Amino acid sequence: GSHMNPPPPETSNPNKPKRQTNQLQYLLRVVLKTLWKHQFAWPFQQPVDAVKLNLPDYYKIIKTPMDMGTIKKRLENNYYWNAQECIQDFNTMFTNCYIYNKPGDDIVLMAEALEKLFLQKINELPTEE
Ligand SMILES: CC(=O)Nc1ccc(Br)cc1
Repeated sequence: GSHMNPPPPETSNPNKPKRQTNQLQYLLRVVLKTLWKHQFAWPFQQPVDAVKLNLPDYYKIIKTPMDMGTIKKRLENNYYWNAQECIQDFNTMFTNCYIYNKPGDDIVLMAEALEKLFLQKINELPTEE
């Protein structure tokens, strides 16, 4: 893509420690799966392309971008050590949306729908075994 967009967040790095946990499996099989197929998921399924969207200030405002395409790759390629790292990525994605956009904007109502589902599923994150 455009040189004016930053590289996406890291999804592969042999130096980073990684482990499978039952909680991370739940985050893939339940949480990501639930959110990915929601009617309002599509704006969140890949990094923001600030050039295509004509948002030249996006990556000036949002210095820790995150999206569900990145999270999906991190889960499927076993990038994480623990569930907290992945939950933080989802929280970062929502908070970026809420910081960049006006309350009540369509993109914010879409994010809020996904976050409500997220919260319900994370309240049920299984005990680590
Ligand atoms: C994820 C996100 O904020 N995307 C986005 C989409 C459209 C506009 Br307009 C602003 C931002």
